[PDB]
Amino acid sequence: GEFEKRAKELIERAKKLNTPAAKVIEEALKLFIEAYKEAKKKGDALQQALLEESLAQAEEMLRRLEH
Amino acid sequence: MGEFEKRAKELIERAKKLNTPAAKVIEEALKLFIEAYKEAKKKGDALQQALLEESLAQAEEMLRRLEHH
Repeated sequence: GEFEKRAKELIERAKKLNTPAAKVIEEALKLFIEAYKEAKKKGDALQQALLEESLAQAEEMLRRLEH
Repeated sequence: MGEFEKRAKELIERAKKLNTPAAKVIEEALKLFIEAYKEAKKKGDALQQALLEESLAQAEEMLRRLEHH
């Protein structure tokens, strides 16, 4: 799904930064990938939406670090 | 209950008090950290435990930042 792919793009961006804050974001993103698969299998749209918002905020953080 | 989970649960209560989507995002991250840390402990992965301890530290700093509002 698009979630996993966007999250993996974000993971590659975090990997390029090579700092503890970027490692923390990378780990959170791996966890979100697994969480989002579980929520989809669960049929939990609320948790899916929560994880989409997490992805948006993690990406904004990555952007800031990339500045 | 382990000391990591206790630290994460206190941070989860503070995030619930903040009641904004950023705080809800942090709350969700902390729940996932608790489960990740239990798994890392079972595996004896000291490095992953340290990464998760740092994640908890950074999440708490974000929560602190919000709480001065």
